[PDB]
Amino acid sequence: AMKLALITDTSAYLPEAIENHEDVYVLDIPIIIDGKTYIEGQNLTLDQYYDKLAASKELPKTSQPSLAELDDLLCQLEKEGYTHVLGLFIAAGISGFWQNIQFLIEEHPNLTIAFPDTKITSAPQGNLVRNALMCSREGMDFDVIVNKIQSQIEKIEGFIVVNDLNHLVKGGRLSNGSAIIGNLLSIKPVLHFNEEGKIVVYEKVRTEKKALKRLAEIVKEMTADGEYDIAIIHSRAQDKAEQLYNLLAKAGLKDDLEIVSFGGVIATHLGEGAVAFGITPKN
Ligand SMILES: CCCCCCCC/C=C/CCCCCCCC(=O)O
Repeated sequence: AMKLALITDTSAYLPEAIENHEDVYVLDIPIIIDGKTYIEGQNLTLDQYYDKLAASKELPKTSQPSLAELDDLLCQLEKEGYTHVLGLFIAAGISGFWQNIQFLIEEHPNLTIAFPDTKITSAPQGNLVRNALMCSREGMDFDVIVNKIQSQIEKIEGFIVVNDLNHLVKGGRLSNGSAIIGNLLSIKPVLHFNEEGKIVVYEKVRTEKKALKRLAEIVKEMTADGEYDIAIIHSRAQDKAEQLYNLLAKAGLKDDLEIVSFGGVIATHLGEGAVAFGITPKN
């Protein structure tokens, strides 16, 4: 008789149906401005965020969610009667949170716990949570769910075109960024997540027009092997997303296509004006 909890962080973009689910727990990710404002939804709205972004002369940072909060949540779940836990957090390659939480599995021996590296964030992450839920709701064993999710983690893809690369380079989530930045400044590169879940340059594309067109072509390639939920995601780049939406509408892919926003967590590392897509296998 499994009672399974789902833990994630606020970088995951959660489907509408899964939002307020009673087995879903969401850890907060702090943003650090001048030390000024800190947690979206408590202490900082998205509009205040962008206002604070424009006005600072230093870049914002983020920090890992609290190890102590996870620790205390795990203990709370154990006494709330949960038997298994699946933790689906932000990519290991863009935050050491995944590596940092691993010891916690040994510290709570009264639960069966899996923290697989999602290698993604935003909407694919949220889709994983949702997927694991329907799997649970389908009577599937913990190892099998974990299994299905790991193989799903393998088909997920995340491609990005940013407006300005400083956020990615100086924030440090673009790999080898300070060595390659001089080459990318005059152009509009297409970026993606690695096999290790790192952000690397997929392709040098010279113009923004061709960049977006190239994104639509990439979606068509990536989704050729099955049925995918597709998300266009932007940080105040409405027009770039509607454009890509139309490119994908034309290509025949309108049906599982949704436009969603980034929060301050990812805006911090991507900058404003960013556009991306993420795909996730259908459950
Ligand atoms: C479809 C996927 C597109 C989304 C691209 C997301 C890239 C942005 C990267 C986010 C990094 C935020 C990490 C928060 C933890 C802080 C880690 C630290 O400084 O100690």
